[PDB]
Amino acid sequence: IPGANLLRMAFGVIGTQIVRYRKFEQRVKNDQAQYVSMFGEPFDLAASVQRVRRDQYAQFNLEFQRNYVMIFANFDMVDLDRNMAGDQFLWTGRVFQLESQGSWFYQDGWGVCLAVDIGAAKA
Amino acid sequence: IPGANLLRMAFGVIGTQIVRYRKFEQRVKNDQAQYVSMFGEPFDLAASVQRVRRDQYAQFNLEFQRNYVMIFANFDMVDLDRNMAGDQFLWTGRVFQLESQGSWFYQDGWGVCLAVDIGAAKA
Amino acid sequence: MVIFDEHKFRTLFPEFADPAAYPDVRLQMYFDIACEFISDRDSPYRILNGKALEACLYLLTAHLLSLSTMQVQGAAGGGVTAGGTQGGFITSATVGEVSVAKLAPPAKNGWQWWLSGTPYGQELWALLSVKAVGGFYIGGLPERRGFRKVGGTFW
Amino acid sequence: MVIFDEHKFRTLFPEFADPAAYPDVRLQMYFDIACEFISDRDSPYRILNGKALEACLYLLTAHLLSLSTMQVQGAAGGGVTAGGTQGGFITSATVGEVSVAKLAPPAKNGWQWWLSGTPYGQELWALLSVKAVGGFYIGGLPERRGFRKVGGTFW
Amino acid sequence: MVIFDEHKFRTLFPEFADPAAYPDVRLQMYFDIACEFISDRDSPYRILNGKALEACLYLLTAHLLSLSTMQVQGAAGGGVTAGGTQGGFITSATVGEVSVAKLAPPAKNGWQWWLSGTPYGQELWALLSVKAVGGFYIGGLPERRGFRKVGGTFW
Amino acid sequence: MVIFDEHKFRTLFPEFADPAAYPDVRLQMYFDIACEFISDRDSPYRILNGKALEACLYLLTAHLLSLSTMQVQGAAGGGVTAGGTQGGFITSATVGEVSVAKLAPPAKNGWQWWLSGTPYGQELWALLSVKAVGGFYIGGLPERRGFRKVGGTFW
Amino acid sequence: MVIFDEHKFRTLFPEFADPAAYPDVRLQMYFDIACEFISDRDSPYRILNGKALEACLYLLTAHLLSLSTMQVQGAAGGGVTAGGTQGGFITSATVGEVSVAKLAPPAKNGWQWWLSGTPYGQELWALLSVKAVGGFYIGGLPERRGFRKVGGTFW
Amino acid sequence: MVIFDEHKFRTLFPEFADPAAYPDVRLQMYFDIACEFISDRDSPYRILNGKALEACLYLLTAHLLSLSTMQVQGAAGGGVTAGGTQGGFITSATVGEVSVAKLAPPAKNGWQWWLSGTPYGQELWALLSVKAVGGFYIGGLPERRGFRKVGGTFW
Amino acid sequence: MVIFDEHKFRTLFPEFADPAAYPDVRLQMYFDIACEFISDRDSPYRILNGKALEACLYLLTAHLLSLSTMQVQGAAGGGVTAGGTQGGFITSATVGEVSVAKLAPPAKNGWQWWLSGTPYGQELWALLSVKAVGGFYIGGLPERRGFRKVGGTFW
Amino acid sequence: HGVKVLGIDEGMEQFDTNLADFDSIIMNQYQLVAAIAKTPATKLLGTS
Amino acid sequence: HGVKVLGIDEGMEQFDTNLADFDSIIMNQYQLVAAIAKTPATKLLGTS
Repeated sequence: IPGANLLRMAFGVIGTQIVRYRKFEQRVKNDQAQYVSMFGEPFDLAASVQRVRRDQYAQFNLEFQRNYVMIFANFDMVDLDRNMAGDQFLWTGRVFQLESQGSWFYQDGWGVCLAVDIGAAKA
Repeated sequence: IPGANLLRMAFGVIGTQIVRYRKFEQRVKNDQAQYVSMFGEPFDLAASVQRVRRDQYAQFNLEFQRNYVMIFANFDMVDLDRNMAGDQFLWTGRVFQLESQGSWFYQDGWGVCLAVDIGAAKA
Repeated sequence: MVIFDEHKFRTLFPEFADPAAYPDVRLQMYFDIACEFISDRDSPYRILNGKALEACLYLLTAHLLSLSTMQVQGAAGGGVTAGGTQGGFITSATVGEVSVAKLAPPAKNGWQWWLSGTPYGQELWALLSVKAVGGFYIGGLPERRGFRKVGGTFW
Repeated sequence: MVIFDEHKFRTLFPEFADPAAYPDVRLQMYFDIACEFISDRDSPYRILNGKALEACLYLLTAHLLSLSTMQVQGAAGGGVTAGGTQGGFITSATVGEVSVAKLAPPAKNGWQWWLSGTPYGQELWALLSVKAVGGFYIGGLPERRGFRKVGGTFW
Repeated sequence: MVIFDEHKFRTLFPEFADPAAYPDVRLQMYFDIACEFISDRDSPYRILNGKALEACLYLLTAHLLSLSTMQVQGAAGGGVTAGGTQGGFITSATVGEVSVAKLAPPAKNGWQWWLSGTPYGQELWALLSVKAVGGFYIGGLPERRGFRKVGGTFW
Repeated sequence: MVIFDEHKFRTLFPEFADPAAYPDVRLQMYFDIACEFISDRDSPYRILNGKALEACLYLLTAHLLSLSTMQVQGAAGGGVTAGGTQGGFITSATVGEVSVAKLAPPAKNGWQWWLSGTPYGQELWALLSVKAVGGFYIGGLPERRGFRKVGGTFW
Repeated sequence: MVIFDEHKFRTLFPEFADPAAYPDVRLQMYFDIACEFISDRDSPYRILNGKALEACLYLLTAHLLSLSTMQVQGAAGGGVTAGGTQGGFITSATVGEVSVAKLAPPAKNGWQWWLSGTPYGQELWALLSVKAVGGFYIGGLPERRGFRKVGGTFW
Repeated sequence: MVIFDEHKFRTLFPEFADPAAYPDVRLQMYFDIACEFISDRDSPYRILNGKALEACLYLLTAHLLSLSTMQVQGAAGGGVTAGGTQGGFITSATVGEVSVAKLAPPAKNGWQWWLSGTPYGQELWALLSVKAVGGFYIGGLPERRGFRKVGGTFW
Repeated sequence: MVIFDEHKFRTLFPEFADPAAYPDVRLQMYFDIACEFISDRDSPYRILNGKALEACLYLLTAHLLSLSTMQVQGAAGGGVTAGGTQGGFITSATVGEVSVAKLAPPAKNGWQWWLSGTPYGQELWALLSVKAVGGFYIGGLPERRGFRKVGGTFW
Repeated sequence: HGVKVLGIDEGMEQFDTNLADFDSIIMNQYQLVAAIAKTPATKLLGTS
Repeated sequence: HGVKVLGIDEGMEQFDTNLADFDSIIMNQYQLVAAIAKTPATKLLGTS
């Protein structure tokens, strides 16, 4: 049934991991016509992180591997619109590009590994 | 369950091989703007080695068959980042390009056959 | 009647530590409901006596609380599900490229099948199964005391 | 007859707390329907009595209300489906890349199969199963009080 | 003969509130048909008596009405199907990437299998199953009243 | 009662050696809970005696501790799951390109099925099975010591 | 009680040759635990005598040591697994494009199913099965010695 | 005890010819372990006698040595496997584009199931099965020698 | 004792014609082993005697030789396999896009299952099955010779 | 008053034989023998 | 009045033997012995 969620009962068997999730609120300029985003109140969420496992390529005598991650969560996660998306970090900052069945009961994810986290208990 | 290592118990049935594995530490220059890398303390690792089985091509009169290998191991090994890669040799040096589910319990590998090993008990 | 202690209950099950989401009145009401599935009267002659009885009562209360709190805030719409969320044991599951299959418990009636829903119910079922060994002998009188046996004894 | 407390009923199930969506007349009507399934006469000599019987009646009322919801607004298009929504335990389900399989309850007739549709029905079935242990012996006279046994006793 | 009340029927089943699509004459005709599957007379000595009888009659009438109204407007061509639409319990279903599997009810004859078609039939089957406990003793005379037992009594 | 040695307990199981994550009061509470499943009275005439009883009690304590760990940090989000993590033997599992299938243990009731969820429970079940061979004889008197047999002996 | 020899144990099982990873104290503790599953008392009239008993004790110790060392450091997080690793026979396995299917052992209770977990347990079970042939005769007296048979003999 | 000839043992199995990989002390140890499984006392009145007994002992020694090799260097990484390599008949296998399925042997207990692991064990089991035909009769006296039959003969 | 003739053996099985890979010493040793599975003693009263016994011994020797020579050079590394190569009947196979499925022979014990490994074993089993018809009558005396029947005869 | 212990896979079975018919055969044969010799059986066998 | 407690997989079985037939053959053989000695069995065995 597309009523009561299936991910909630699924997490009662397989077992999950813990990530920190922060959402996007608004955006401003930096007198260069470049947008800088604002995020607020990074809370704690339980989700399942999956495997897609990248290969690398070349632009010209450079390698530039793209780091990717798949995440399952029961939350309404937005990846792109006229506003900006949200962030997460299992160990380093990450940002995703997709949608899923949020308006019924659960969604699905992606993620590209941004460089690092700040530190001081992994802020 | 993404808990106990599945490749750990699977290796108790199928049977594996033994390879020598060395990790990357840091690199320097050679007054030519060419990076020269250095590794440290090769050790023995138990892994399962598979096939993907190369077919060759041509550029002009030059065949250039590229040799590939697929390896399963319970090691958190990295193929490429802003740092170097890792090395192995079943009989000749190799280098891989991929990742896998390292942060839970096991990973998967690759490999391209470099030329040869040094010798003297297969250094 | 056995006095319900909130502090001991919260100590036993740390997942119910949050007082805002789990008010005392709700816990007391669910304990009052649970004292009808299992008799709360205590005597030294009962099979379930001592603090084992309150252990079973606490397990049943936790099971009821979990099953009840499932419905209210599950489907991300305040339990807007037409028929609620049905309980039961999950034999198999799959999320993406992860799959788990478990062993079905030996359920024979509604009581055991319902108890298998949550880990507290499973623990209660296990405890009852351990304590259920043996049997009862209710009617009868000591007729053998009137005859002489072996070494001129009547015992 | 047993007086039906609307306030306590809404206190028991917070998901029905909205008075606008669930008028009191609807709850009273469903209680009056449910009092025919189970006799509401209370005596100290019944197996079901007191707050246990009250909880049974309230659970039956909740089951009926949820089943009514499945039809009134489970489709939500005014019940435009030709056959209407059907109830029952869902053995397996699949939505996208998530699949879950459950354990089939041991239903042997229409009563238990119909009860297993919703969690309230499952709880009512479990309570009835707990209270149903034992038996009855109706026709009988104290025949054994006319003979002297063991220690000159008649009991 | 129980007098059919249209207002109570529409109150009980809000999905039949529309008077344009469900004229009173059709409801009366279906009640007149349904009073033949189940005897419409009432006596205090019957197992089904009081409000239970009218509840059963209303459920049967709703079942017949649903089965009939499914036929005439289903296939978007005014029931142009050659053989009509067949009823029955739907064990499994699938629409795109949504799949549901249910539990088969224990039907053993035509009556129960037909009743399992729609939720009203399922509720009627459940009520009959509850009320069907026990049995009848039809022939016999009080033979035991002629002999003295226990304490010089003839009861 | 049997004295519970926390130091020797952590010595037995190095995975519980951290005093910060596993306070001694929690271990004492779990031992006090586990002493109700198995009687801790020690006599030379019991089948379970000596250090075997200590091993059984410690294994039960470890099993309870593992099941407790499975809940509050097994989900690790404060146990936000609606029903909580469920326990049981995992017959089959699959993670990506690796899949393994195991053998289902012969469980016949709630006790053995619950025990088979963790390695400590399995070890406890195996020890009980080893020690359980044989039987008891309860009622009986040496009636054979009154007659002369074979070589004029009464033994 | 039989004196445990670390040198002989390490010679028999070279996989435990590392003194740093496998300290003597752990081996002695596991031997002390294993002397409760199997009695360490030796008499010439038993079935398992001398070297056979030594072999069974060593195999049981190795089995316990392997099962214990499974949990502590295997899951790449220092045994951070919520419920540890569950043992048992692995019927099938798959790694990429390699698949193996084996024959399930004939386990019928907890003892044999637990023993089937590791090769040392399997060897111990095989040895016990070989030595288990025959039966016991416990009660009885030589009655036939009092009658003359065949060739005027009493044997 | 039968003298174990290492020279003829290596002659029988050329795969164990290398002395560096298989020292003589290891072979003597495994023979001493194997002589516990099967009694090595030789008499003309046993079922196994002559070179059959030494062939059985050599086959059992080869089986134990093969299993030891599988454990020590089947993984070859020092046995860093969690529980070690497990033995048994491989019913089915698949490596890439080639798959092979075999017939399951009729194993009925731990002894035969353990034996079927390696070809030497299979050969030993087959020889034992061949030699096992027939039976024993133990307690008996020639009572038929005291009567005259047919042609005045007592035989 | 039947004298082994290598010339006749090589004539019968041309696949063993190569004297370099199959020295006569190995053939003689395997014949000496095979004379123990089947008795080499011959008498005219035996069910198998003469050329049948010779063929049986030769087939058994060939079977043993094939099973032995499988190990030493199988895996292209001189039998570097830890557990060797296991035998048995192959009921199915697949190589690319070629698949074959065969009929499982009726094996009921270790002897027949082992014999089904190789064609020589299958032929030996077939010959034994043909020669195994009937039975033995071991005890008894000609009692009927003492009475007169039909035409005054005593035969 | 003794107990034998067997395995779960083991079994035990017993057989008997009914000897309640040899009497008539023996006595009929002896009666025929007496008939042949023209002597009453009470003298040859000493009892009818 | 004693009860033996056994496990679920346990089993106990009992066997009996019938010894009624011995008397007839014993008396027949004794009668034959008396017949050979040419003396009535009442003298040898005290009773018929």
